[PDB]
Amino acid sequence: EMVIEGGKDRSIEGLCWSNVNGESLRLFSIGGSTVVTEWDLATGLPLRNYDCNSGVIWSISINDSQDKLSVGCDNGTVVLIDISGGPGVLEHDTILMRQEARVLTLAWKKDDFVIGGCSDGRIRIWSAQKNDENMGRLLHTMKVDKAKKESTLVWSVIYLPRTDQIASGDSTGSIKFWDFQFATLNQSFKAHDADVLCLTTDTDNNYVFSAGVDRKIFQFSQNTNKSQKNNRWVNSSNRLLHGNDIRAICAYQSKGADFLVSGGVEKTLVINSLTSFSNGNYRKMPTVEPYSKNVLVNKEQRLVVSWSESTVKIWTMGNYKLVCKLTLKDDQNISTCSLSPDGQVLVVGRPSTTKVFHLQPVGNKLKVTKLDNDLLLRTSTKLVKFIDNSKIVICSCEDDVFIVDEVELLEVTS
Amino acid sequence: IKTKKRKTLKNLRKDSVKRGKFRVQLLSTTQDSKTLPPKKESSIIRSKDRWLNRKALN
Amino acid sequence: EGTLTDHERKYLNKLIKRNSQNLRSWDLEEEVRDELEDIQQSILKDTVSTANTDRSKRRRFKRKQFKEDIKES
Amino acid sequence: YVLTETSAGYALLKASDKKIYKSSSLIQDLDSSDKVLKEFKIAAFSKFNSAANALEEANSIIEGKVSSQLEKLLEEIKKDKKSTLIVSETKLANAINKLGLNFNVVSDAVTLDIYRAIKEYLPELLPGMSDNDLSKMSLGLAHSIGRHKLKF
Amino acid sequence: NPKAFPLADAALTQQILDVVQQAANLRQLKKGANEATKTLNRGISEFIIMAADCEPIEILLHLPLLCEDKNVPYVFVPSRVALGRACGVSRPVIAASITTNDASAIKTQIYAVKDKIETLL
Amino acid sequence: TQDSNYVRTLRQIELKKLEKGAKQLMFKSSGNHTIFVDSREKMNEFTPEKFFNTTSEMVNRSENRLTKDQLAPKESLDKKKLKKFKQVKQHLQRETQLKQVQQRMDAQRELLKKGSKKKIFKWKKQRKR
Amino acid sequence: SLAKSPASTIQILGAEKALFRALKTKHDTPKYGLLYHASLVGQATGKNKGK
Amino acid sequence: VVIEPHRHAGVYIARGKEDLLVTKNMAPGESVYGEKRISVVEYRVWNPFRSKLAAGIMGGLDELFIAPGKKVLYLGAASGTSVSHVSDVVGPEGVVYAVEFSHRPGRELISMAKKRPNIIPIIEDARHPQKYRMLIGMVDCVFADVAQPDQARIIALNSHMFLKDQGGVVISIKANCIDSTVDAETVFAREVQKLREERIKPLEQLTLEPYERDHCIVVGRYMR
Amino acid sequence: GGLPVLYAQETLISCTEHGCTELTNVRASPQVQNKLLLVIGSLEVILHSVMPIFTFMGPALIKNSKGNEKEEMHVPRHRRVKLFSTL
Repeated sequence: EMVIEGGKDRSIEGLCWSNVNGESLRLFSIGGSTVVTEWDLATGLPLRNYDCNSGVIWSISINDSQDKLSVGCDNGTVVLIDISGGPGVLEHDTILMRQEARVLTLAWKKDDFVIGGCSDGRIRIWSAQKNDENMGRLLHTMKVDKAKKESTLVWSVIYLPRTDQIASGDSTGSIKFWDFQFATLNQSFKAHDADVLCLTTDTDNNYVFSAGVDRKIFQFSQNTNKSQKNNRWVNSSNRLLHGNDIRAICAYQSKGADFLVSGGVEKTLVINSLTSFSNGNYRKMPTVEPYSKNVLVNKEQRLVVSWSESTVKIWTMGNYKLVCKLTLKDDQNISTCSLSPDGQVLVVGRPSTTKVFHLQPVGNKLKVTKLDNDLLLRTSTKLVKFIDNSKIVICSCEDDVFIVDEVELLEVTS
Repeated sequence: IKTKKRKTLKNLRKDSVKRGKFRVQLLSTTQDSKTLPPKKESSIIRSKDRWLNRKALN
Repeated sequence: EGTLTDHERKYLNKLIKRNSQNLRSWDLEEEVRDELEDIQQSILKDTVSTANTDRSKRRRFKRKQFKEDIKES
Repeated sequence: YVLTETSAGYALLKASDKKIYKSSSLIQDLDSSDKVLKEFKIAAFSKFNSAANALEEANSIIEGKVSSQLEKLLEEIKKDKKSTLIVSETKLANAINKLGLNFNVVSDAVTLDIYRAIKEYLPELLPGMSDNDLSKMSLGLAHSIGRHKLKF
Repeated sequence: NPKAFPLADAALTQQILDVVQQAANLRQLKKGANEATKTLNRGISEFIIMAADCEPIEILLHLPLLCEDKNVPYVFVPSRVALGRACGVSRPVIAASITTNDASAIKTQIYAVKDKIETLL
Repeated sequence: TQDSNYVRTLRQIELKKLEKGAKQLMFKSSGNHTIFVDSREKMNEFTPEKFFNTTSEMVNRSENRLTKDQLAPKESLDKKKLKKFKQVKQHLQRETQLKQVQQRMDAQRELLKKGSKKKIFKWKKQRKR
Repeated sequence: SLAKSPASTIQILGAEKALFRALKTKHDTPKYGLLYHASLVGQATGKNKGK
Repeated sequence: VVIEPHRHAGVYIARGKEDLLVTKNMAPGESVYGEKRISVVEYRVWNPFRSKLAAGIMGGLDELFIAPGKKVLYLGAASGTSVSHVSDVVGPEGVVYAVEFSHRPGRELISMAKKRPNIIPIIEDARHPQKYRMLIGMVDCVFADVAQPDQARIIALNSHMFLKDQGGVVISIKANCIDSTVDAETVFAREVQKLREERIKPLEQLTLEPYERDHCIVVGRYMR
Repeated sequence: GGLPVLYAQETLISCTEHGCTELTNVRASPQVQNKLLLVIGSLEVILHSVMPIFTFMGPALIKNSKGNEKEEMHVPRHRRVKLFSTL
């Protein structure tokens, strides 16, 4: 349904949800650099962009009961950020004890212990609990097994609450199941063949699904009663599903739904049945289900407009000729870009600044002439749809509707 | 007609260079970096992508 | 507010030139300021030794380059 | 009307301005008072300056730096029984402590704007004391209970 | 032990006690609290390690003040008998300063430890 | 001839004299400076020295740069300033020389304490009981 | 700024002029200084007051 | 032996046998951390090496908001040694609001502000202007030397609760106390992006190189 | 006080009895009524002379705006009464 697109030269390598009981669901995502961007879920705009005080952010992990948040910087720090007071509010609470490793992945246990795997090999366990004498201090630096020809670095670590363990996955494939109290290795697996990049579990931790860079997603189990009497994990099932990679995974359960969703560097989205991983009928998603469309056509001049990111390309039919290609540098994150019922007026949308050109076809190339519409350039546009050949309608990012070259609507209950 | 186009594009898109002894950086419009907050730190995300396209794996 | 600049321009330019020549003559010497600058540079380099801090920051930057470069040793 | 409990000189002092509630505080910097407009709009209500003594200084320090249940603050609070309306505080903890006896305390993000507006033009009109007298009485309280309650 | 500000973790405690073992091997440290303050005043100390295990902690935390005046790195360790057995003396020492010699054979591990100490403030 | 016990006190005398001579010395600033301006018409024409509202000759100095409203015994100064800098540098080479003398003399005194030693100068690792 | 001082200078805090002339000539530095008028180094006898 | 005025009203340069930065006296007859006095009326020198505002001054600012009649807040007040000369250049009819959290230097601050009646010291943290409210009103500049890494949040909160409009913000940031292993110009770019996001309009910055390594002074106006 | 704020608001709404006002004013309400009279004269000659004779016997902005209203406003006798009541 909803796309929130940021334009040229910005990424996201981590995000998480916050849903306290009774208030608005919020996304906290990262960019490439040192800001937790708290997005709105109203109209696709970042309502807060907390520049975190330390380093360059590498991973978020929300806390249970959703009042605290952990980010892991690159100088070595792990920063706790308090988020309480509904939306818009973000305050730095504390940074925990520094070290000299690029902190790669974080996960809470409860409101108390933050487990963080770091780029030396070691996974460390900081404590951060109110009213207790060791706040901000770590407790243990458990150490994963290294390799000589390559810097081994743990890419992910999650907590397992039923059997009080932490699962770690690293850059030798060695998925290791550490015990939490007494802080050492319960068991190990050299199951994978290359860098393990993510993993997850279910709500009562009978399963751990790991997935790496050689795309072999496999599922360790603890299902039988004697295996949970021993609380020991087996290397139960394997599955290859992908073409190139996995770079993230997630799982969900209910009493009517239970499935795993994974994705990698081939751009699709693969869904398996969770509790029946060896049995389940998986499903591949198509790489584009363009419910916000990206290419428009028009029957004057038999032409097709195709707008990529911050770039449009127009051609026409007859063979054909790739007529013209425009790039825009003030426009960064593209949106709907609709043409007139004439080969003249092209409106290109961006939720900050949206522009209009008119088009002189001089034959084998076009000529594009910008025209200043400043009410348009200062409003925010989600849909531009061309009522008549000169005047257009515009939706708003604030639930209004106007006419360019005014409109009312009725309210709706909440 | 060969490189004057990208040269004048560079000399309009870059920030200013040291006049005299000291330098001067510009300051962008605040109504640009308010809907897409960071810039991706290329010098470390190229590091993570280099590690994932390591030569040790193939 | 007026800035008449007919006699005021000449008087202000002459007074500014004389006072700027006085304040520039208060300084030592443009030729002899090569030895004093070298002595100050050596005294700073042996008193405020920040080369150790620079090498320490260089080591702290070299220890976090993820080492796809072989650690063969 | 206006209910802003500015503790500036030696104890509490209520602000009787010529405007409306936190919506008018959201219009306050929109009007951009900043001047003789603010100096004519604001006016005093009641300043409960007990003494410049160490005891009154320590009691008002405990009030404005902890749970603000001091006797002078409660006595200035029990002097507006006509509506038991919404007041504008500064600190969240002092606002929560003031919201415990028959009022409606509030402090949100434009309270600091009206507090800037009255810290600029406070000693001109509201207490009547001279600016140098407040600049020295603040030094006295700062050395007395700014030090000795916190430093040992 | 609330006034014991920064005290090291397990792995950092282990690596600084191995580097103080190598320092006692090479005879490049001065041990004891009063000797530590002597070498701090005459300004030779690379860094200071101090044991947060003595019955006053104020027997040692007087050298943090001039250590902060002279910007030297300093760090606590939770065991004075560990300091003693790692420094090479049959009695439990309290503090140990490592003196400065750029022509050592342990210069690089001393400096890596010094960065790991000055990073946690 | 003398001692570590003498040379230490001499070096401390001289080190304190050096640091409170550098307390009265003054050094020239350096390194950079950066002015932040709104984007266009300050990139088109660069910012000159005249942003400072001063004269054009008196901007290279990192010290006092008098503006126009505030702007509107010949060899002895330079020879005493260079002699004072020469004196501080002479103090500094005296510091380094006394440091290396105390270094070698303290090593020569330390070599005769005890220890199962061997010239490679390292000690047998056994703790002094 | 007395607590930030070692045991050796708390020992010899008094007789510093005999200390420094003994250092800058070749003699032997003193050992009591200002603590000599305390109640215990008078109780000791011999060089036991030095120890 | 000859006093010559500086760009800012309150700070002079002593020329003569040697040239050095110098400022006037509020408490006559006595030094406060061991520095030289020059009496030609007495003045007290103040070196760039153990201060940061002084090394910024000898680097050369453009429009410094330290004024000899206006009020200046110092946050991150070290144990004397900078607030003395800030008090001197503010002068008698002004005031300098020193504030400092850690109360082992609090004894030095209390004892020195007893001697000069132009400082007022506050011992609460630099993070709670709600706490050290009730005693400050509408300062005319703020100057920070906080070493804690959330410098922008600290000076932002203290400024827009305390600093009036078109009030100066001058900060001494240090690279390593906020973000080590990344270079100085990169971390100053990051800090000035944080500042401009907190709408303190940054005029100018410099790195104050040969007096003290790897810091920066950022000056700017506050635009509410 | 509230009627003075009402008078200032009504004057601002018009721009968007002075003898009785001065009589009840002299018989912070005084400064508010003075500023209200100054605003009413800003946005009336013999009443202004009686108001000068009453207001000379009694802040800063009210006196400055009364000076503005007086300069907006025989003249030797009015200036003599004003200066003699000031001195």
